[PDB]
Amino acid sequence: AMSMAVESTGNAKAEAESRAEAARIEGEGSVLQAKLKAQALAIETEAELE
Amino acid sequence: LAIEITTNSQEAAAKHEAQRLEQEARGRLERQKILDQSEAEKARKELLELE
Repeated sequence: AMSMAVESTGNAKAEAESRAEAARIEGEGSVLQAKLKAQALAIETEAELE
Repeated sequence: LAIEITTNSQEAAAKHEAQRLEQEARGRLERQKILDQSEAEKARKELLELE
């Protein structure tokens, strides 16, 4: 029972923490792309404003 | 038949003793199999932690 508990919790935590790490990387990437796209829109619409 | 009921009687008792010893030997083999499997599961605990 102890061995099954540790194996099952390791198997679940691996597939859960890989997803969590990938989601963290995607969140940081998404906010950085949000900054870059914000600059892109704020300059495109500013020039098109003129 | 008076000695036949003696050779049969002594071999039946020998057969009964052999079954007693065989079951005792199998009884202790069941002890050792389960204990060895318990030690194997003990080691498998850290094996599965590492895995």
